[PDB]
Amino acid sequence: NYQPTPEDRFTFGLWTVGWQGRDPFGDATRRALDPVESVQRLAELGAHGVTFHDDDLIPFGSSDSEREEHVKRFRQALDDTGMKVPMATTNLFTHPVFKDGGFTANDRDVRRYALRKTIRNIDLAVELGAETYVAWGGREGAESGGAKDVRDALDRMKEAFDLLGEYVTWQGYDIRFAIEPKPNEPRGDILLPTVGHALAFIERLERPELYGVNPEVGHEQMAGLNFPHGIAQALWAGKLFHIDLNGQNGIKYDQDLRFGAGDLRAAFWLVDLLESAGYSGPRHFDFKPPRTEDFDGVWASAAGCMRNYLILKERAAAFRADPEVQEALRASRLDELARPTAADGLQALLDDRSAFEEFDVDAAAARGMAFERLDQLAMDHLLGAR
Amino acid sequence: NYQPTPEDRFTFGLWTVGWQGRDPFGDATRRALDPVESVQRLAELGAHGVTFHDDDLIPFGSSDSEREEHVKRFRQALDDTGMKVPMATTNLFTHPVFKDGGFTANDRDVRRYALRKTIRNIDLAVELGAETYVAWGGREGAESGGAKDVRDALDRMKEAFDLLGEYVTWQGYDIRFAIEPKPNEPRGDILLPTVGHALAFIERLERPELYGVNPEVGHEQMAGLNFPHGIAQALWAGKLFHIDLNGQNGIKYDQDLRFGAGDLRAAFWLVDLLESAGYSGPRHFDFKPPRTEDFDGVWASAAGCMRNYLILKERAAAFRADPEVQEALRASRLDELARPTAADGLQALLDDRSAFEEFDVDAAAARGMAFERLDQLAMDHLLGAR
Amino acid sequence: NYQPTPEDRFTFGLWTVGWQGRDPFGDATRRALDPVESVQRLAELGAHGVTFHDDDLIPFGSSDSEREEHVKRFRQALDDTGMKVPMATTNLFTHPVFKDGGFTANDRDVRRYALRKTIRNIDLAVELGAETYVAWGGREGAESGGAKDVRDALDRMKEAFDLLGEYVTWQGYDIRFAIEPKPNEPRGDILLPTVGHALAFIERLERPELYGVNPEVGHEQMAGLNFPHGIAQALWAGKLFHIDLNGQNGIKYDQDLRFGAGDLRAAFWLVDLLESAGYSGPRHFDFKPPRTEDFDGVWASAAGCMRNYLILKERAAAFRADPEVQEALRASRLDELARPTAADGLQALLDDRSAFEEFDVDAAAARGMAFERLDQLAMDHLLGAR
Amino acid sequence: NYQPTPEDRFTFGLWTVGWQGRDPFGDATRRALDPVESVQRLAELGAHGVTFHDDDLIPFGSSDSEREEHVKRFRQALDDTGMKVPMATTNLFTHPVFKDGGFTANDRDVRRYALRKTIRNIDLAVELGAETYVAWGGREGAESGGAKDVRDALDRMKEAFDLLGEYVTWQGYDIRFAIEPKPNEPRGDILLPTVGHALAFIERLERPELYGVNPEVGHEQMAGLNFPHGIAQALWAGKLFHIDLNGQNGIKYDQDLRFGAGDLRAAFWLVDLLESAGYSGPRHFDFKPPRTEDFDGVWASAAGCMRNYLILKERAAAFRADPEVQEALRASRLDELARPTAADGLQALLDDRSAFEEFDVDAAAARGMAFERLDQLAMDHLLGAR
Ligand SMILES: [Mn+2]
Ligand SMILES: [Mn+2]
Ligand SMILES: [Mn+2]
Ligand SMILES: [Mn+2]
Ligand SMILES: [Mn+2]
Ligand SMILES: [Mn+2]
Ligand SMILES: [Mn+2]
Ligand SMILES: [Mn+2]
Repeated sequence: NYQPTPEDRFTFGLWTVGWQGRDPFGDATRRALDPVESVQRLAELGAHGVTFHDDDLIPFGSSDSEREEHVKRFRQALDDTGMKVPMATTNLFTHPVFKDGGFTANDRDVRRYALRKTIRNIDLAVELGAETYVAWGGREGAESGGAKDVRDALDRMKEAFDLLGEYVTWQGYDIRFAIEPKPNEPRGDILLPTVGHALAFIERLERPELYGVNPEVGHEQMAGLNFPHGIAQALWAGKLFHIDLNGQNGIKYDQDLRFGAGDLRAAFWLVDLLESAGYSGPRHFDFKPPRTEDFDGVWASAAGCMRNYLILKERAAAFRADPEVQEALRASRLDELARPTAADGLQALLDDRSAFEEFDVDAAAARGMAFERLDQLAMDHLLGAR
Repeated sequence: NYQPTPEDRFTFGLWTVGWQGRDPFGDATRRALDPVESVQRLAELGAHGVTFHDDDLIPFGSSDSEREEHVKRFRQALDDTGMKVPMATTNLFTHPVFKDGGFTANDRDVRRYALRKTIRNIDLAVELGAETYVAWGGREGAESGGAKDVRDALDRMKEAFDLLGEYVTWQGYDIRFAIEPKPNEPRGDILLPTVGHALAFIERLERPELYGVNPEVGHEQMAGLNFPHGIAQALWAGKLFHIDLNGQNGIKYDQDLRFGAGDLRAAFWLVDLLESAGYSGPRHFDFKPPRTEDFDGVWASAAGCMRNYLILKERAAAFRADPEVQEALRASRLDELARPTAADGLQALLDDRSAFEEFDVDAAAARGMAFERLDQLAMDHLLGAR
Repeated sequence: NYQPTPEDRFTFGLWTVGWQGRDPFGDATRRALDPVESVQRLAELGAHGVTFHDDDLIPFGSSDSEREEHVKRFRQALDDTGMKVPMATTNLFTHPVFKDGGFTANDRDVRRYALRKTIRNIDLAVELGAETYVAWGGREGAESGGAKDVRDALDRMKEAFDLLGEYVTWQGYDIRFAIEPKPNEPRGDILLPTVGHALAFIERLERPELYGVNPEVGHEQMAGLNFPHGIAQALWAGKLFHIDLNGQNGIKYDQDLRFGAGDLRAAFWLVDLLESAGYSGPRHFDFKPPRTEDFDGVWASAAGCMRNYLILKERAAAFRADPEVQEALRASRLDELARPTAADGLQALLDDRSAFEEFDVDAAAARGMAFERLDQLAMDHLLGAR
Repeated sequence: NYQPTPEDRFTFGLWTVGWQGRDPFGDATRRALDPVESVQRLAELGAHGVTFHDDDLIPFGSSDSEREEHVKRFRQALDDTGMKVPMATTNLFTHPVFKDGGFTANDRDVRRYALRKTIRNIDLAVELGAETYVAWGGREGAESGGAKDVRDALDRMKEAFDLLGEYVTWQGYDIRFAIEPKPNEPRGDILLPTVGHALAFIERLERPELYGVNPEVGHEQMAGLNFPHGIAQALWAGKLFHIDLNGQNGIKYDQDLRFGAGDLRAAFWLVDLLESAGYSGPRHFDFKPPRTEDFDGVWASAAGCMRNYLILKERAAAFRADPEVQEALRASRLDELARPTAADGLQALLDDRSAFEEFDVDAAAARGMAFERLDQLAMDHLLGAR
């Protein structure tokens, strides 16, 4: 039995199991979910928490009076279930006003509005106890080369994130930003298309310590990149503030399959890296139950996300704890990889004849890496076949 | 006539027109070129310069006595032709000893050797007057998840680049490093797979000011990314120390077509961005004349790289100088994009009712971006159809 | 001036210039277009004709009384403008009932309904003078392996197309079917994903002569395939009954850019092949004016489709008519490619010693193909740079 | 223990466990294997058979005297081990003479030589008891549009295959052809890029019954296609004469990982389809032990191919035999998919009011497909987690 508990820190976005099934070629196949029904259903399945866009919780252009009701109802369901809200985000993509972006709209008045909408939701996020605010610049980019000067757009992107960091430090809020990269869709190309682009951009912000990345499995796999490798770079930089778990079958539209579906082997190595690095953040699922399913299928899909995480975890632990795997890791010299190349300095390296002149290149070349035996042990553990 | 001159700063790698045509399924279709013949042939076509891997100039495991001869012969041809050497690089991929990498080989003795080989070639690079040293970590990565701990590998990557920066500052050399990203091939995944990953990594080096990126058109297009957008981010960060120009038909093996072939529209926007940013570095071609061609085809292919750059340049200039394009850029509000969102500060933004409360979202939403008319003007200029 | 006349046979679907701009992450940015208005506007721009899905013309769940009002209004606009209707299609993707397909829905009663919906629209198509009925099995496929037995689905696919061919021969209708391949979106994988799969399936139908393909530029490029190559195979097989022209930037979601946008080179070679094969069918545009645009941008986008076709046509003709190109085609032995390999028969081939034992493989190997000089001439012509 | 017996019909080409590790950017990492040794080692691991290119067995430009020495030694090893040779193929890609193709070389004398080379090896294939001759047109295609008229090339392709079918029927040989599709590499685009294109082409051959497809996992996945779907279409058409099993991580260069590696889910559904269709052909592995490995890694990699097939086979059987899965297949109406849509005929369909006018579209639309519960059961079985 791989039932999830409140300590496993599994979370879901109101727009994940609430997805109505509208796609580029098809109408809604499910009615809208009450955020309160989702909180209750997720608690029953063993979720720890939910996340939201402003617009998922508060219908766009709500009065301040209605706004309160929606929040108080949500608050009640959280108090009843003990469900947490670790992360919130702004919808800067749905409303037609954002057709050219939020923070990097060519229209300056739209950029100003985008910021006012985000700040309003940061206040709410903090009242609900969220420690991470996500920015997904889903409309930040172009279909055509002349439509967007990317250097001016990155200036506007920087200006926006710095203004938000300023707001957060002036209010003394205890909340950090996580930028969520995506290479394309709904735009022909999106700015900060990958984990790398987003990490590089953060290093140019007034207050870089307030910002990290929220990488999504599917987003990196849409550019054909190794999601585990990107996560490893985000950890190496100390910038993995959040994660979005889902499935994707390689390079095509953003599928948002339940976690474990799509690239199962990458899902294995992902969980192996998160567990072995001791990532303490929430295990957030940003997935869409396919539009073929009714509400029973929606909850089965959500339950599968958590099950597949727990099954993969157990197999990754078994893999790492197996003495035959540890011997195989030494045979492949993963231990030598973890050792400094030249802790003796550069002078000692320049003087060491074993490092160049008297290096036996042919003897080193002939040493097998034994990576195939190691990978078959990983396969045997993943499949439970030893 | 779009003949190239010595001021256009066109350069070529000895391994570009020297490619013998060996591919994964096929033997060499051309004999090896004498580096001296390539220098002479490139000068005739109007090239400004050549670049080299250590191994292109000095056959692997040459005596110091032979090493000199090869260098003196090369030096003579450069002096005769007045051809420059603006960039040099190390071959850390061909020899079987590098089958698991150079700087991030699991084997510590291979990492030490990789560094000694690179340092030796930095000395030569400086003697030949190169101001940029390129690292292409072509063997840095894995085919399988357990073979490479990416965090340990990035530590070894950092250690290597810091040791090289230390060497360069201790010798008082006037040379900068450019890291060349690639997503895959010859490895299943390569570390620092994109411009973004490489920019982020540089920000963690002891001496970040000594390092930039050498992005390649084909490399970013192999991950399905917008090469112009990546170049714009590299410029915004002040990190475009070099560039590799070639062609690629989307997501597949590294084709290295002559510049202008593959994604012609991206080539147009690339030249438009390089020219309008006033990039002053060399226009370096890293391409492979297809293996179908003899030496006449090789030199036609090289000449085409330079021709296509000059033709694209002229069309991009005409595009930017055309009053109808300038009016179309204002209609699409590219000028508003270049204006600060809130130079009035955050307090003024929080107080401005036109930025939220009294913002007419529906009136802003209804404004067409007029991006299609702008893009058809760009198309008309590229095609010379106005 | 690259003006479009009636002889150009340019066509557009109601759903193209009428796309409201709803995508998976955003609401409509434009109000709906009255089909009559679209007919009148497309006539103004120099279109020869329009195409429609049943549901574009007749709102889903219309009374027969309303049905006739919409058809009579449409009929009037066609009469007034002299616009033709060469092609019609069924919407078997939008309504939630089709979430698992039309012809290959797991639910037998949905398959039966899909057929009754299609047959009703075939009657209308013929009344309006259409000679081609298009089937786009957009919902035929799966997100998961257990959901769809592909052999059973192809039996149901075959059954459906044979029943439709039976109906058409019973009514003596003067109308042929064109199957429109697509690899994915909105399904994870779609059945008959390419031109090849659709051609192969047709050869197993009761009446193969009634069926061809309707290939779409963007659809083949979403699988990273060469659209000109696929079109050449469809022509070689005498199966190119229709074509859908648009733009796509490699492997990602279905973009539906205006023709000429995306892969400009492939657009050049496409027009070169259609013109030189004398394809006599309509030049149909299935594109979406991006959601950034208002109605002026919509009509500019449509006008650009036709403009870009006529520019490419002129440059391809100049290419083929240039004596230097014809000499270059002989140098690359395109004329030898057009000659039978062994019109002397198998026995003469087996007996010919110049064909094996007396074949100088090294002398043949050394012959350059001169493909690069030929391709630079094609580039010079496309760009108008000779 | 998932041991491989002779009944498993596991096969491997000489070129698989004998790949020396040369790639576009690196030298050989392993010495050549004597074909005899490979036969002896593959028998030890529980292989049933081997396959070969002419050039793997007989070095190019061998005397007839040497030719017989290599064949007699090979023959002896087969006799000693009882290893079968079910399949043979021609090398029409390695030698520089094939730089523009074999059967569709622009040079007519190269096409003639290609045929004479193939026919010579068909004689050998039959002497060694092969029932399948594979054609991989690896050099059939282009890097540029002007280099190859695809209609002329398909005429030459047809001519070649018809001449070979004529030879085979004249000799009364008991041998069928399997065409092996590949989308690209080593050519920019290859002719017959997918299973669909190859099936469609076969239907235009003089003797279609002599020809089927040899689909490769990695080849279809390089175009981002569903390999199980393509295999199902090949079975539906009765054209699956052979199969090549390996691994591939989505859209990039041809990786040739061991079977099970790359897309593990697709490997599961593939084995599920081969087993449940009762495919009786050999399970042939066309893979490359990565160049990181020595000979122990080579044999581990080969053993892993067979192990991973037998694990998947066991999990697919358990999946299909599980009563909860059979109930879930009925809940998802896979049984309704297997029923004729209208065995009552077109007239009864046209007359049935439950099929249109009396069809409750909203009631049909509301029915969940329960595909997610079915897919989680498939996942649980694959992982051995029930
Ligand atoms: Mn997503
Ligand atoms: Mn997300
Ligand atoms: Mn390259
Ligand atoms: Mn390069
Ligand atoms: Mn489309
Ligand atoms: Mn279409
Ligand atoms: Mn292969
Ligand atoms: Mn193969």
